[PDB]
Amino acid sequence: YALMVSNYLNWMVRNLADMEIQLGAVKRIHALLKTEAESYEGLLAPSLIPKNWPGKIQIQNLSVRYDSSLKPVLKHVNALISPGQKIGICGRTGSGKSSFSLAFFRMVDMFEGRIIIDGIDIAKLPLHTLRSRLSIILQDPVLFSGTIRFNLDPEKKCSDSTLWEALEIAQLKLVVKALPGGLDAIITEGGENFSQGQRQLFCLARAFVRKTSIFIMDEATASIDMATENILQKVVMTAFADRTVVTIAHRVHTILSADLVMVLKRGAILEFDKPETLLSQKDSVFASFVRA
Repeated sequence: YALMVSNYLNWMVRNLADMEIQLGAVKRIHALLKTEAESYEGLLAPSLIPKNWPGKIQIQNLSVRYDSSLKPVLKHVNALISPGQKIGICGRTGSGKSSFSLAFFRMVDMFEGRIIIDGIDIAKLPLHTLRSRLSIILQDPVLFSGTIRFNLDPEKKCSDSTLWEALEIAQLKLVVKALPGGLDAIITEGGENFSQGQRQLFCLARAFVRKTSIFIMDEATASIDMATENILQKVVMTAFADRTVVTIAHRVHTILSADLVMVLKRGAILEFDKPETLLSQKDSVFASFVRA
């Protein structure tokens, strides 16, 4: 045993050093486990929520942040939106107009204000129910690996025949029917087998599949060429007629046809009226946006 002690000592010390090096990994795992979690329960009673959900949206003294210790990107935002009408949001880059779209999904700190949608505040509502009944499209098209069934309706809540017309709206049915897999064509990582505009049109049909009236179009036209942008916009307007379209757009020429245009400067609503009367004024900032 005394002969074996000399081996056992260095075995113990080397394995102890390796053990502490490897326990650093589980320390990092628990440190990432200590990240705070958003509440998904919802203060509103699940049975009190109606079976179907939206297009009217009421905004009362909204002001949102990203952190508690941060300057508010929006300051005392207050606006009423009629059901079914089309809203074109514009503002200078750096005025925090992008957070206005995220305010409807409770992804920003609503430290004051209240978003009343069809008589129901979103803050009381669960996050899953809120984010399951609102449509939204961002700058870049994020396509996930799998079939067009998985990209368009991953939960398989809608039938395939319901998916066919949804794909028809995006004008990609020629490509998808021409694809070797039929509708079972495999999208690669990020949709590298499609062009950029094609991926964005995929995202549009993906948003149509949920079939809600509130359709938020957060600067989808910015990354897409104008020729595809025009046919995309007209098929959006036809596909979402009864649907309420709140369009956050970086360029005002797209939202020239909206019912109302909101102009944001440093988190404040300068102008809330129709584009015709707004463009009538020479000193209006939206007129400067259109001219420049």
